[PDB]
Amino acid sequence: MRNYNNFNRVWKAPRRPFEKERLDREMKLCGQYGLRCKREIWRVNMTLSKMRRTARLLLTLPENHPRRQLEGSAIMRRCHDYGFLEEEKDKLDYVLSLTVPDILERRLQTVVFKHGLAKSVHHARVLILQRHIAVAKQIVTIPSFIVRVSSEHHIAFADASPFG
Amino acid sequence: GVVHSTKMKRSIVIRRDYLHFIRKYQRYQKRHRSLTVHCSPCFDPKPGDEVIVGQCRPLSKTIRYNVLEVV
Amino acid sequence: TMMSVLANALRCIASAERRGKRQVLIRPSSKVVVKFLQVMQKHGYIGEFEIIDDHRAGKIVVNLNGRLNKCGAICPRFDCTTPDFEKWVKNILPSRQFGFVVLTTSLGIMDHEEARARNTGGKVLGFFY
Amino acid sequence: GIVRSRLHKRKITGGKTKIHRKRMKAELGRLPAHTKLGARRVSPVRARGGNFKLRGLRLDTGNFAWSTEAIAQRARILDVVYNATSNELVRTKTLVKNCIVVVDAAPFKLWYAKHDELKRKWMLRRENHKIEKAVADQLKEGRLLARITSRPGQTARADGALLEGAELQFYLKKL
Amino acid sequence: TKKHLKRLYAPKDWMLSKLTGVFAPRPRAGPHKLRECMTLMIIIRNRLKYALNAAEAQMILRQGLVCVDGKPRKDTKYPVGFMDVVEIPRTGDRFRILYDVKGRFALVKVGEAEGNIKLLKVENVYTSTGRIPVAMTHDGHRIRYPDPRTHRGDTLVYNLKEKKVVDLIKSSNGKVVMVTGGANRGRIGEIMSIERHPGAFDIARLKDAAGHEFATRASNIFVIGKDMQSVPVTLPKQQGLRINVIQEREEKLIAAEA
Amino acid sequence: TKANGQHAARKLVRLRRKNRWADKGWKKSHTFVAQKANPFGGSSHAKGIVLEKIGVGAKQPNSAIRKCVRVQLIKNDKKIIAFVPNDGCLHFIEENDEVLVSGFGRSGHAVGDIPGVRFKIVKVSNVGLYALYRQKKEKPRN
RNA sequence: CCGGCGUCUUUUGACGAACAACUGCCCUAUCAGCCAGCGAUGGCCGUGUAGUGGACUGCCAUGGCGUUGACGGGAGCGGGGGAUUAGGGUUCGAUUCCGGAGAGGGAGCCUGAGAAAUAGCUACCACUUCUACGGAGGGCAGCAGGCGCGCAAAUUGCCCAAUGU
RNA sequence: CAUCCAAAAUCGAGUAACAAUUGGAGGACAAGUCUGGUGCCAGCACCCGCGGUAAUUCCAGCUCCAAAAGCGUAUAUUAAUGC
RNA sequence: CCAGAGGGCGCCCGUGAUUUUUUACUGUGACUAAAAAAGUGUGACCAAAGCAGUCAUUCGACUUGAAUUAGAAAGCAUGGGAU
Repeated sequence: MRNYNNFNRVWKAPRRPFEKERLDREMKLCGQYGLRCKREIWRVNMTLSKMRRTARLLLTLPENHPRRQLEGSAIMRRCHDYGFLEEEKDKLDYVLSLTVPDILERRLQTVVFKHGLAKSVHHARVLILQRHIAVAKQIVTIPSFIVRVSSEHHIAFADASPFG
Repeated sequence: GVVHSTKMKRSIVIRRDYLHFIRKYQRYQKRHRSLTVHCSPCFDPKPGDEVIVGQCRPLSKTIRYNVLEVV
Repeated sequence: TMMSVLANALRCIASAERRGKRQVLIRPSSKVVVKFLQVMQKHGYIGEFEIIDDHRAGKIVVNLNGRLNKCGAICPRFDCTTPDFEKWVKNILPSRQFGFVVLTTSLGIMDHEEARARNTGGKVLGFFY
Repeated sequence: GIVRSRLHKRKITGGKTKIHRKRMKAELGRLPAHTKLGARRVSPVRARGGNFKLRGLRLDTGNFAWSTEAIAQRARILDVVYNATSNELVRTKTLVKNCIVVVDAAPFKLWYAKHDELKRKWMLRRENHKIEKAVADQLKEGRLLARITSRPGQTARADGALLEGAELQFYLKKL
Repeated sequence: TKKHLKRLYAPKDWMLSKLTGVFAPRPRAGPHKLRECMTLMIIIRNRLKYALNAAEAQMILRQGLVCVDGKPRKDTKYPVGFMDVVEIPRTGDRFRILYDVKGRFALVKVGEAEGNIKLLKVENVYTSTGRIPVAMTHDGHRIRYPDPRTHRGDTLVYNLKEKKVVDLIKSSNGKVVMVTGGANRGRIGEIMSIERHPGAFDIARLKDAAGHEFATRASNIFVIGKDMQSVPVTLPKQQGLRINVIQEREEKLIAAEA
Repeated sequence: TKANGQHAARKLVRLRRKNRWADKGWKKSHTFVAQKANPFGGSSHAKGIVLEKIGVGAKQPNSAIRKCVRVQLIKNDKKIIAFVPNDGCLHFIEENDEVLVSGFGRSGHAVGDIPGVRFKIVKVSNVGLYALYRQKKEKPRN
């Protein structure tokens, strides 16, 4: 017996999957950003809902409450990192204005293309997985790696690369 | 606790009453412990009087208490 | 009979307000009913009120400016707390902006807003919009 | 085996306990030891404390004490007059705590006569001393009534104190 | 009789992990209780790092190279609780275990003549045979012939160089005092007041430096010295002052920018 | 209505405990008569030995003939009917062959145009019957 | 001349053992009265136990509990916790940690600081294995594995290197 | 698992045969004004309903849809339930 | 190494109350296993995870980190004095 390692789901399917409204706004993403399947669109959704739950709960509180103070700075800090929000943001209402694209946008697959190192998102997903990209000096072969605001300006190529 | 009955020789019967709370209905209930005690021959409180009782070593099957004082 | 003094008072006010009437009569009086009225008269929802003396029980009389929309009573006087201000304020009121729940405390009789400020919860009393 | 437990007994509600557990060796009665008169015989038993306790059978001697003067001497146990618990016990002359008994009384006599350098100590002790009448009559004859104030069934030694006026007067009248 | 212990049911003030292994050592009984102690093997291996494995700790200790109370030990498992001086003469280092602020075992490093000093709290006093008085301590040490002024819950300065007891220190009045257990561990302050509740636990109110009062049980008081400038022994890494959650996080960031 | 008193609690509790016995969605859980009644013992599936092939009619609005199988249950020695739920797979069931049996859809009401039958035959001889239908495997007579 | 081990008895901290109690716990009244010859409730004196106690003997008293659900029956090892829920809740807990109980079914016992131990003992009952039949044994709900069972679940593998004892 | 195809010296895709499936397309519910076969039969259908030679639902092919290395089916339980 | 004066705290005990006095509720504080959950830090390549590690640049430094919160009743202490 005697396993003390956690399991958790990171993705879940929204209720009523045959809504033609939802289908539109799925394909629109998965085609454009070159995503493999719908599973990816959902994976980000979950983590965003999570973040937005605590932010809502903090916002409710009166000023000068410990929950508000401490954990408010943290939520904000980690949206400054990854470039989801800028450093002119502080409210914890900005945090609730985050939506699904702004996450996907900062995945390595898109960041590679946008920085000029590929000709398509589909093409940049290959460039990742053929082990010919880096994220500063560290070879990353995962397209779902979220890239820091600092470290999207040091992408370069792998040192194992015939293209570098 | 009060005095439920004075019956028995050097033994009284005390009744505690308190309130338990239930979360779902957000409302209390009345629940009583009818307990037996060994009343010292010093005291002899009437029914309805209030008693104070301490924690002593076993003294019978049911009796664990003793009468310190009476109000 | 009546088992809540507040309920007898604030069903006269509510009905009268829905008919637009500019004064209302209130059959009993209590120390409590006074305090409730006082609150709302500060915040601007009542013009004035008189307490009249029959030397048995008084008859309050109130002047409505028509600025109220309801005055309720939370009858069992359920226990609200420093976290649970949030709960009540959402559930029984149409807003968090202009909803006023009034509570009892050892300190006195006050709005939820002032309750939080002094950091004491207590048992609820009534509410108004 | 034998056990000491509330879990074979009725509750205050008149209901019955139900079991789920086989009896412990922690809870543990043993058969009563029978101390009588006759030749001393002592059979130990080992106990839970890692030590022995001694089962008095047939003790005919005890270490007896005279109250008030803070003394004691051995003497022989002769008879049992009385007991609270039963009459049956008394007839078999079983010895268990708070039996009134009868003793040789000889050493006490001897002692009390001792109670030139010697001689003036006596006169000082004679002064500011007296004795109950019902005591002295018996003590003259050479018999006495005493109580056994140690439990002989778990130590295999029978020690007792000698009755004095207040209590003596009660047990006397019960005979 | 218990002879096995599982990592989770063991203290995590020993800082074991959920994964890696299944068992933790259950130490032999000694001066200190199961929860408040830390076993030899844990120290040597996981902290000092003179061993990488269980077997290596046996190698060092069985042989002997390690002393506690100044006595050499051939014991593999032995408790080390509080105010214990441990000395490895091979390194030439003297550790004094204590309670650090934030509930952590402190290992503090002392001048050599301080490592002959020790402080033991008294629990009971009683007269034993021959009229010989005895103070029995919280480490189970028997101080023969204690001072006639000794009381329950006072400290006795204890020379380990040769065994005896010099002048005491009382729990009376405001004095510099520190907490043991109760999750106010290692926090140091003056006694402001001592409340009494007879037949129940006696609350005491402590006031640490830079204010911020608080309450802890009498049982958890352990005296240090007369005054903060009369202390006989060293303090751990933090002085016995706690800080707010916000300030913890702030300082962690500030240093991480180096 | 209801009672709003502070000590009203016990009346509320006892009221609910009474009125849940007017729910059939309470009984279906808590009561073991329901469990007993169910031919699987409330288990997911059970196996049985085919007795006889029984042709079964259909109800008035849709006239058809339906192919059904009279099966006996190993577990409890009860008899039951079940439907063959593929086209032309009556063949692949033969007498005295072990067979599995499942429920189908709503399990408190019988399925339309087959009265009394809530039971469909998933597997014959642990082979997937669907697999035989849409050819992958062939039936063993081995 | 000194050092390190080892042991008797006494003493008390620690590691535990054994009792007791404050508060809390699913359904059912088409289960409403339950308890005392042979202990039910209590007092008195003893007996026994490591110890308190109707734990038990003798004597005396007539109590104890109940619609705020006793008593009886059904389902169930208990808790930490799992699932699901905006909130309130709803439902699960055989199972890694903690606590209890058990080793085919029952009872009795020795030894030991600690056991009513079961890869310890004694007996009976249900099974079950050897025997040139005079006798002698066996207890997997320990790991693999086999039979049976059911809708349903792994290798007769390697190692004490790690983690503990 | 990782690192590598020499550091002097070490492999390899083009139908990239190294070839993705499981359930659906009348309504509820995302997707057929299809073509052949069957004709209240065979069968489908949780439910509403399809089939009596003119089948958007059956039995086949093509076409398209949803999820995807996972997808159907059964039973229990929770949400859906302010039933 | 202060006669007197009222004393002023601390400690223990004795005596005195016309009738002392409590509780729910609330604020604050004590006392409370880990795993699990909420949560802080951290590029295990990311991720479920883990409690690790990171840096100069060598014959170590960070006084290295491993925060913190919640966790039903019931019990504990002390403010408040409306209901």
